[PDB]
Amino acid sequence: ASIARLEEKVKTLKAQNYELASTANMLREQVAQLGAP
Amino acid sequence: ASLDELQAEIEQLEERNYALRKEIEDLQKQLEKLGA
Repeated sequence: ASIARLEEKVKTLKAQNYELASTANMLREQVAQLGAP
Repeated sequence: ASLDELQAEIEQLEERNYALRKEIEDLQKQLEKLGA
């Protein structure tokens, strides 16, 4: 049950990191472009 | 492939989770400044 709990935590962190990285990448593109117009 | 490996992968993931949150926050400050 511990193994299953850790595997679910891995999956959850990956999904949330995916959302965060998508946001970070959207903002990087906005910042990079606004800053070099 | 083991409890220890899962815990080490979790540690890595949470460090990445932190880094993305911090960078996002820093990008948001830069973005608001880019509105002069």
